[PDB]
Amino acid sequence: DTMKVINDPIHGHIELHPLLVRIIDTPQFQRLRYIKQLGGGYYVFPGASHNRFEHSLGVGYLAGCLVHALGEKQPELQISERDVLCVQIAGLCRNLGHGPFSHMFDGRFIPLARPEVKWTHEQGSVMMFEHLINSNGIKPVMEQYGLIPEEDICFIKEQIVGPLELWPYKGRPENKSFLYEIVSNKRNGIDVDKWDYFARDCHHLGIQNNFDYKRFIKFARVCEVDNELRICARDKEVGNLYDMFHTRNSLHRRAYQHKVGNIIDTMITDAFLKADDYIEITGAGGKKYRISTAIDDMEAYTKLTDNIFLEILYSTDPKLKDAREILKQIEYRNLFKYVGETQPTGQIKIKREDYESLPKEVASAKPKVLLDVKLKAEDFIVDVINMDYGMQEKNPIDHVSFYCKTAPNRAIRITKNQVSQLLPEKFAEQLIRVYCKKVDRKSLYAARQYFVQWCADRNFTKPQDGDVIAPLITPQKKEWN
Amino acid sequence: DTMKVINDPIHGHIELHPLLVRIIDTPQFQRLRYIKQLGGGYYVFPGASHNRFEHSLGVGYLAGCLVHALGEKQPELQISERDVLCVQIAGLCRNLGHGPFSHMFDGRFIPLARPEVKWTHEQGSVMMFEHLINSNGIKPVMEQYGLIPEEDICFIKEQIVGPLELWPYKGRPENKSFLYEIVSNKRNGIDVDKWDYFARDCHHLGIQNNFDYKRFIKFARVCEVDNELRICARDKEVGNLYDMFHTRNSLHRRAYQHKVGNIIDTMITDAFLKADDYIEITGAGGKKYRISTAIDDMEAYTKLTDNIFLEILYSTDPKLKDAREILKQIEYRNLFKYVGETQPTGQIKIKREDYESLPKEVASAKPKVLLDVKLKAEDFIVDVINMDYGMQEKNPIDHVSFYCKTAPNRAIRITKNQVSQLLPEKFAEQLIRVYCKKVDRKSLYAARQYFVQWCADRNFTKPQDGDVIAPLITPQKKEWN
Amino acid sequence: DTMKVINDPIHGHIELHPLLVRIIDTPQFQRLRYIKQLGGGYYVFPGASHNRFEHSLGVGYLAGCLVHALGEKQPELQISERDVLCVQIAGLCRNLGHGPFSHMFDGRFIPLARPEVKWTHEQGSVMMFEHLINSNGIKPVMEQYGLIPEEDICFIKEQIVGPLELWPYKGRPENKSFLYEIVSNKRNGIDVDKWDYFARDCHHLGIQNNFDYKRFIKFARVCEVDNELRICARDKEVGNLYDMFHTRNSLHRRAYQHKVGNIIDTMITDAFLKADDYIEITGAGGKKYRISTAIDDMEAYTKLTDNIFLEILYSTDPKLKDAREILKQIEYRNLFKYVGETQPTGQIKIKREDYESLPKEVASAKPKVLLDVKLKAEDFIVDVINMDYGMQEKNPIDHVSFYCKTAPNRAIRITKNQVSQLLPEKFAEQLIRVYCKKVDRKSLYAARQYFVQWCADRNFTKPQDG
Amino acid sequence: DTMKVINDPIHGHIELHPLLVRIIDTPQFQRLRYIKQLGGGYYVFPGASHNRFEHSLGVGYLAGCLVHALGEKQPELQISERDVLCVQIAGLCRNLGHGPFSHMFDGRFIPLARPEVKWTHEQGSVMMFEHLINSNGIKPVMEQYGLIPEEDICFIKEQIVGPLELWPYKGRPENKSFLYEIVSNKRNGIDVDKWDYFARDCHHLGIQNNFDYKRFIKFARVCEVDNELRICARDKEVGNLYDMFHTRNSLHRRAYQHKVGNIIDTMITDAFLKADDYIEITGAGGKKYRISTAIDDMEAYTKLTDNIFLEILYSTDPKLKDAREILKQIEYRNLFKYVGETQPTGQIKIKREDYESLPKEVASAKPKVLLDVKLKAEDFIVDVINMDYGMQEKNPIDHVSFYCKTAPNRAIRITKNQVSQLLPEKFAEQLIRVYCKKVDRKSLYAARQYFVQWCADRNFTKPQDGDVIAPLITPQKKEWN
Ligand SMILES: Cc1nc(N)c2ncn([C@@H]3O[C@H](COP(=O)(O)OP(=O)(O)OP(=O)(O)O)[C@@H](O)[C@@H]3F)c2n1
Ligand SMILES: Cc1nc(N)c2ncn([C@@H]3O[C@H](COP(=O)(O)OP(=O)(O)OP(=O)(O)O)[C@@H](O)[C@@H]3F)c2n1
Ligand SMILES: Cc1nc(N)c2ncn([C@@H]3O[C@H](COP(=O)(O)OP(=O)(O)OP(=O)(O)O)[C@@H](O)[C@@H]3F)c2n1
Ligand SMILES: Cc1nc(N)c2ncn([C@@H]3O[C@H](COP(=O)(O)OP(=O)(O)OP(=O)(O)O)[C@@H](O)[C@@H]3F)c2n1
Ligand code: NA
Ligand code: NA
Ligand code: NA
Ligand code: NA
Ligand code: NA
Ligand code: NA
Ligand code: NA
Ligand code: NA
Ligand code: NA
Ligand code: NA
Ligand code: NA
Repeated sequence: DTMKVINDPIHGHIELHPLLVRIIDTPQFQRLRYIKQLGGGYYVFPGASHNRFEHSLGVGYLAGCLVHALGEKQPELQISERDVLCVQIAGLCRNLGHGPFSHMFDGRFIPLARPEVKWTHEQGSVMMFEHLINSNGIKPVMEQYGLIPEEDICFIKEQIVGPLELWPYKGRPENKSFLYEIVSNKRNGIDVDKWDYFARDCHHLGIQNNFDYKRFIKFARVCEVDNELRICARDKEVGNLYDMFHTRNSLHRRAYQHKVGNIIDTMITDAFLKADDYIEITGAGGKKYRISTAIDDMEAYTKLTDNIFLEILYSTDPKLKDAREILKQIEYRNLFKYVGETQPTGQIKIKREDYESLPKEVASAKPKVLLDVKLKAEDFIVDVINMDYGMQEKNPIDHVSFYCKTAPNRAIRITKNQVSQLLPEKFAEQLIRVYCKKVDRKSLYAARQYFVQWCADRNFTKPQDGDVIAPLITPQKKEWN
Repeated sequence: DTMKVINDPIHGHIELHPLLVRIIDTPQFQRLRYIKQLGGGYYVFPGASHNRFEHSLGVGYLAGCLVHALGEKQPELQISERDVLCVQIAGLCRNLGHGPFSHMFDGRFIPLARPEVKWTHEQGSVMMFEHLINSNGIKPVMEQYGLIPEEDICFIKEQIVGPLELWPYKGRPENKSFLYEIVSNKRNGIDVDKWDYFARDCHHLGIQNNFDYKRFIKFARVCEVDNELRICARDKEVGNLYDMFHTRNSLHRRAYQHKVGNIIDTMITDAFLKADDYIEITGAGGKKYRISTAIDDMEAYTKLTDNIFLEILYSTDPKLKDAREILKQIEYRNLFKYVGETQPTGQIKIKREDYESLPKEVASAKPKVLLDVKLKAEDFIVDVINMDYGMQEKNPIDHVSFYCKTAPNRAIRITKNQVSQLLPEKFAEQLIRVYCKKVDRKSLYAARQYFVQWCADRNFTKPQDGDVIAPLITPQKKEWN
Repeated sequence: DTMKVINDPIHGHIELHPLLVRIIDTPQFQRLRYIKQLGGGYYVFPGASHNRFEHSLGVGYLAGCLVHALGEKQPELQISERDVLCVQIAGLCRNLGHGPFSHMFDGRFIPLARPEVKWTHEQGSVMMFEHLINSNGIKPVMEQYGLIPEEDICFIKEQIVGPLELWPYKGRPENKSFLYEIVSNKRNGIDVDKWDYFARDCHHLGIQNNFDYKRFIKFARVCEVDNELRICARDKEVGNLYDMFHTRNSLHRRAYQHKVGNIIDTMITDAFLKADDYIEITGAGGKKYRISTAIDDMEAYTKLTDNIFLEILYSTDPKLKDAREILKQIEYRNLFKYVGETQPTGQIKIKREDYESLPKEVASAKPKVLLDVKLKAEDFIVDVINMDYGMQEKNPIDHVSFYCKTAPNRAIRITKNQVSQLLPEKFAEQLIRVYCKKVDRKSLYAARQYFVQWCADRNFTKPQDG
Repeated sequence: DTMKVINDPIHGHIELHPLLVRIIDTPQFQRLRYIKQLGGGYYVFPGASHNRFEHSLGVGYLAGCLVHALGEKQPELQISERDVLCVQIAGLCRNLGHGPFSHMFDGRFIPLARPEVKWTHEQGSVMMFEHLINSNGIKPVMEQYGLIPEEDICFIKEQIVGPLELWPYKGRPENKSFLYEIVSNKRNGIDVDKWDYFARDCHHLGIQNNFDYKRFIKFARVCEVDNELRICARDKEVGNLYDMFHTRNSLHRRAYQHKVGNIIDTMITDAFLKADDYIEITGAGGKKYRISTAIDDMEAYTKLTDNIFLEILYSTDPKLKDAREILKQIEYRNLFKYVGETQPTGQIKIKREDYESLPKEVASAKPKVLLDVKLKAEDFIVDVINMDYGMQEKNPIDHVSFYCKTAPNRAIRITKNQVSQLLPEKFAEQLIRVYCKKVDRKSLYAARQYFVQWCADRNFTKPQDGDVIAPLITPQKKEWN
């Protein structure tokens, strides 16, 4: 058990402490080799073959970089080797809870399969970390390297999911508050997890990363702000932070919310739903779970990866025929067809509980156009996407503190108007995409007229292509011209 | 004279037609090897050693890529080899008019040295091109390769500077209107010149380029818009175009308007002004010109490059002592000191004719603080920066036309609200930076009080570090807290 | 059916003709999404998650770039749109025959599972291409776009596997000879397939690519050489070609033959062998095949991918326990243990047909040392690695033709001595690595003594680390 | 001062200690902004605009990286902050002695202008460092930061040039021997200076770097070898070190010895020689120096940069006409024409004293061919290039020591045959290029016949194009087949 050096295409030669190596070399961690970072995105961007495993190594790496840099510049913070290891472990382990095709699983499949349960990848990561520790005898190894497992396990979990229940954390005291801002920053979202995915996703997607995390690290300091020690940025770096969030939004627009990538995730989800009654996953004590219930038993969940897609695709069981056929149609590129995109106007914000009513609404629209085919609710898919700066309607830069060159330990606030008038006025929006499951030319024509009529009825924005797809519907709305 | 291959670190292996090689291998073109692309920026970003020469090769290259792509996808446009060569030549030659330290010359020095003249690098490029053609016997070579010099020289100049002044161009007819949108796009600023400098400046600065010009080319088409053939983008590329302009603005913020780079350009300009009566540049017929009059004689201007800085720095003439001393202080990094930055609020805009009144205004401010030193007008520099999307207050994307996949010959418009609510609400602003020529601690303290008081008096934005630099001044303004 | 644009991180925005899209959007092609390019290498280089699919797109792309460039510079070659499409198709389809974990399958598993059969990924690619065409109704689509399936299918297969057996090809005549040097260059190995994998593997591994393929394309021309039209390089580029091969050898040394990646491929192969009676793959007419017999039915082979590893790993059947346990030990990083390395001396080379006798040989060695444990044949792995410039002992640059700037239609040869005295004197060598499946300290000690004795018996080089 | 951050395109965000900033901000250091790293190479590779300044920053950076890494892993070496600063200063300052166009100056111009003197850039760097320190009051600043100038200046100079006259060094004792292997490694050439130029030259040239220096650092240790502490590599790195030298040789072949770049350096050298009697450079006490004598006065040398090229090019003095005309012909790309390349056969180098006899020999060749025009010795340029692995005929890897991970304190040797049979058999060779100053087609034809005949007469290798350029001459030589 000495340190290992690993060559990563993003970060280069990265050192892994032997405790980290012990954690990595387990079935619970290695599982992440079989879960694509971007899920259905690979079916649009063929470079995006990268998995959650290598992203996890990068996050643990960068978590160590930031905590080491803070400690080197400010010995007065009393950051210990124990603290550094705990932060690196949380960075390494904060992706353990992801399921097949990453956000497809927690974002689309579980909400539909198990609408009563409240599952997040964060909670999954806590449960899987616990399973990893207990199944692999990691506690005596933590101890060997100076950790105190009771307190430090708690600290690691809290970094992943937040307070496990006035300073709300139990794993560390307030004087180490800043340590909770490294791995998953619940105050403003500025964390090393974003820095790794920006660089790594860009490298694989073939889109170029404009955020410089190493610069950020160089300019980062810990300061007291309203009685608490926070990571603060240099004042003049504020434009770079606005640009960090702009980068995140552009990656979502270009890649993660690609309209075809989304429909592929939707089809895969549909296949998994049709397969869920028939695939069995053996868990603890030989008990049997489903795709949708493996989340209840970490032994079963350990065996739940992107393999499920191929188990379905390669199946011969007649009960899996309908699931298998959806996947086959993905392979033939016989996809549900994209009809268009619109946005709500104003403060209007469509809620998750209304999502199911939307396809009916589209099908109930009455376009004043000559139509052969008539479409029903079940022929439409309506995908609602929330785009924001990570704090719903809030500006995350209002939740950052800065320091000046003349007083580096003295935290200040910077308002948006002190920065630029070219910045966003709003920090959250919704995109609404409509697709049609009938793919012939007459059905697509019809779907376009229902869609643009529905936009007009709901006072949503004019589709970008609306004059071309629905020339007889767009003139009715004077707000559109 | 066959086709020559050149290896460029941005574009790779580029082919140059023999006519282009003939144009490049002249003193008028080769001059651009001695003019830094980013001028004083090298003194802040040590990677930014690149010159106007290699940028020009890249612009010529990309101009050819775009015109070739358009011709290949749309044979009906009747783009000829002659058209391709003329576009490549304009792309190659549109930087011929730059002077020492590029934007320092036309942006700072000429306005101060020759306030009566209206000089632009574009006009310079036309004059230098004409000089290059006539001095090197290029016309019979244009002819050899199928160009018609009268029409084609006119066409090339018009691409560079616009109409030489109802269709206002003489070099080509309206059926080739789109050709004028390649090299210098006066309609919306989307041109190949930006594409080269984004990539090349980023390469040298150590900042990563987020705009994909090759994608843009792939999706570009020519469509009829209001009776004219224009280059149009695919509808779904609109976000990428908003991002192109965001990229340009971020490069200005991080690099081109760096507060120290600007003060260095200011000092160099001051040295050139103090040198201008004494440096001689020999032009046509042995006539002598000054730095400020070389623009009147292309033979003298051919010899006016960044060398002027070293001629001053290395001089022994006592008449050049004052100019030389400024440059010496740059080498010792004894720079004028940055006092702070502010912005006017709203649509309020300081104009070029007011620039000279500003240091007097700062010096006339009456901070209610005990001050040891008192400062005069001549102790202050006030640098006003216009940041915009290239069309003053206008949104350039309102001046782009798009096409849809279902009707690729049908041009449409797309409004900002049809795209995203996270986009800029304004497309222009001004930054005001103040510096002090006296660099001792008491003078800098005093300068900061005058500055912040002036900001408060004029209702400009609170300096980002205002509470730290001027804690007794910031409390007066309740909007600042 | 218009052109599609696809964004690749290596090549950028690549255009795909609609016929190519039709070929790509099949189960036979899409399968390649589930086969890692570098197999076991991912378990050493965590960036090496890339699959054969994206590599195939890149090869099709570069095949089109080269044939287009040649056509543009030399209209006299009469390269047609039909020729361009056929070259792009061969480039796209020359990886169809790869099996689970790529070289693990054809290099390690099939030789052990089916020692009587003579399988290559090239032959596999031809069989899978034919399966793809016939199962998906591609022929009437080729016709719609002006291809002639009889001649063109033949031409595509020949680009992949060589003559299907005087000009030995049937798909094109000798006046289009040069077209056969693009996708898989059997004359000297300079082909677009290498160019894509250098760039793509380097991108994923985190090692930087030395070779400039775009330069090569720019300087490539077709010239008559001994009555045949061949792709020739500019004379001045000869150093760059020696460097192309050096690049290939460095990628093998650093990555593809990494000693840990190799032992992982060896363990996976061992798990597949132990699983082979129990994993079932359904083929044509509902017939069932094994991992080792899926190659006998393309419908079954279509469903044979890296998934097999997870099917084994996630299995609960006691019949699969031994296979499953090997894969489990990979996850715990409990690997078969490296014992040592040696080389034959001179041009001496151990041949593929002797590979299976080698572990028995090591186990039969009689070291004159005090040895506690005794080991059997099945406890040893002996991995023979051929490092060469792609033509066994030959210098591939002796099989390249060049042209000079003063006579661009005149092909010449360039010898090694005309280039540099710093070049390799030899173009092939063999490395022999030995590992032990018993990993305790006494067994490893013993394995080392048998190994060094075997080296002495065979007159191999003295192992390092005495 | 505090710590300054500089953004470098190769290394990213680099920290400079304030003592380093004081050294950099001097006329003697800033001078390196005006000296191209690759000289005439820019006239072939337009990306190669980079100067000695930014390379020096990178070398100082990497010198600090390596010495820091060694100290962190091996506290027993007693590397002090003082040692780290001294190593960084030597790294920073080891390019101070370069002259106009870098290797053109010490490699071509000084040998011809001052054949009696033995000038090297290393000696120049020592003299310039001394001048920098004394002219800028650096000693009291060294002292402020804990350095001891007497010992430490000596140490810095010794790192640059080697022993200034049994352990031969005075700046540090034998127990810090390894510190002399960082900046300029005279034992085997493995130093940080190569690592910076590999990366930086590749970035600018547009050729990709295949050497990973960060990996090397990770695997580097100090071990005792034959009673001395040396930097040693892990055993596994041996292949990578052979490849590092292969990389260096390939960069020389592709770029630094480009046949056209070399002829351009030759023409510039010729221009400088013709200018040398007439250009004046003012040195200490107003004394005047020439281009060839500025090396004798550091105050004059401080003002001797690439500017000399433009001073000549822009001159009007009739005495400079002949120099100026050569430079003008470079601008028109009227270059001496490349005739061909050959190599000597067998073992003994052609020596420098025979170089002058070579053009005569070529002109005296008697090709048995009909030739109308006849050429003289002075129409030929013969450029002899020594290509090697940095230790003449020796294999530098025979001078590296390695360690195995289970015995990291035991240094061993690894022989070529223990690595691969595919490695070079020889480590040094000569390339001979011939050019003709007469550029018409009949003269070039003739030059080619003389050249190939001369190759045959001297038993040199067959030119690659020999059968095409000289079809009547190549049949005579049975060794050519
Ligand atoms: C850039 C580069 N170049 C190499 N020559 C090279 N050799 C191995 N790697 C990569 O380094 C990482 C460490 O592999 P490495 O081979 O250095 O270490 P090992 O653990 O196999 O050997 P040992 O030190 O235990 O004896 C791995 O991600 C990958 F192999 C390399 N990466
Ligand atoms: C990446 C790379 N690799 C090379 N081996 C290499 N050799 C030359 N270059 C670069 O190519 C460009 C063309 O140089 P090249 O040497 O091909 O042109 P030349 O004019 O010297 O030869 P010729 O055709 O007239 O006989 C130039 O920018 C630079 F030399 C290279 N770039
Ligand atoms: C660098 C870059 N930037 C983007 N904004 C961007 N958007 C899509 N891509 C990528 O281009 C490729 C084409 O995607 P694209 O979105 O252009 O094609 P589509 O088939 O969805 O649209 P349509 O023309 O059929 O309406 C794909 O590999 C990936 F989606 C992008 N790549
Ligand atoms: C990648 C990147 N992004 C930036 N936003 C950015 N701003 C400055 N730089 C670059 O960092 C380096 C340091 O610039 P910086 O502006 O941090 O230093 P300063 O000396 O002007 O500020 P202060 O600390 O004295 O107030 C320099 O090489 C260049 F300006 C940037 N580089
Ligand atoms: Na920052
Ligand atoms: Na910014
Ligand atoms: Na224009
Ligand atoms: Na100059
Ligand atoms: Na056939
Ligand atoms: Na072939
Ligand atoms: Na079948
Ligand atoms: Na699977
Ligand atoms: Na290259
Ligand atoms: Na190394
Ligand atoms: Na190597």
